[PDB]
Amino acid sequence: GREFGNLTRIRHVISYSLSPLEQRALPHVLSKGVPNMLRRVRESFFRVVPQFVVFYLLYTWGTEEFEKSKRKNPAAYENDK
Amino acid sequence: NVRKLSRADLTEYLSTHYKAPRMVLAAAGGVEHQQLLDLAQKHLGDIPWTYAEDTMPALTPCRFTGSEI
Repeated sequence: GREFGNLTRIRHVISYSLSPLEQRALPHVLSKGVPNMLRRVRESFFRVVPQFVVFYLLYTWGTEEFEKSKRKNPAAYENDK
Repeated sequence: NVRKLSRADLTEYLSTHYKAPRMVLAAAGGVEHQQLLDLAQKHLGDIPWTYAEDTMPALTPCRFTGSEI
């Protein structure tokens, strides 16, 4: 079936490659890779983060409320006698 | 390049590369050697030999790369 002899039909594309032993494995990290990671974080920040911030607010609120609910109310004894 | 090469380039090429100590006159067949040598002195002996200014171009040394096209 699917085999490297007849996958698709292409015309007029040229490629060039070096061998691994001719070139470096980690050529430019701090001059190219770091800024690229930075933009890659920039492009997705506001699509992911705010939902989790909202989750954090909800969690803390619900915890606080549950913990208030367990403390004794002075009006339950002071009001009528 | 062929749409842009000039007569100056052609004549410079010849003047810089076509020098006697880079040339061989060879013959095979029914040819006698001394006759060929006489004719060579008569018709080829005025070709110059003084490389001038080392006008010959500088060029890159050899290297082989494992690669694909």
